[PDB]
Amino acid sequence: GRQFGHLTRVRHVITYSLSPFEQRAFPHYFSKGIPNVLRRTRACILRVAPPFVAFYLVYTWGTQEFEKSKRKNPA
Amino acid sequence: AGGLEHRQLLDLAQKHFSGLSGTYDEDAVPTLSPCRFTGSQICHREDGL
Repeated sequence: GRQFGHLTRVRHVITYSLSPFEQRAFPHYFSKGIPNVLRRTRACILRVAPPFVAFYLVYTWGTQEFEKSKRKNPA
Repeated sequence: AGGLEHRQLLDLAQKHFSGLSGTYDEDAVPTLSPCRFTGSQICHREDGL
């Protein structure tokens, strides 16, 4: 297990932090959050969606075909 | 502070500081506004030190 003070080397980097009792826990939750969700959805929709759309079409066709095959045809 | 009479310091004051403006501007008297304290943190990481 590693420990702080032995992780890596860093130089010339300043970090400004504010106390949690000094700031909001939900700053602009909807006024800023909803735009960010839409940005992230657009960036990944084309990678995630087409596979499951392909599943949905194969699912419905296979179920429709299985239903029709079980119904008899006139001789 | 030291070896000196308070009388002579006052004489030297009226002698060399009477020529000083004791009349402030009409509304340009500076007033110190209270300074907001902020619970916060600043970390200048510099491992070369």
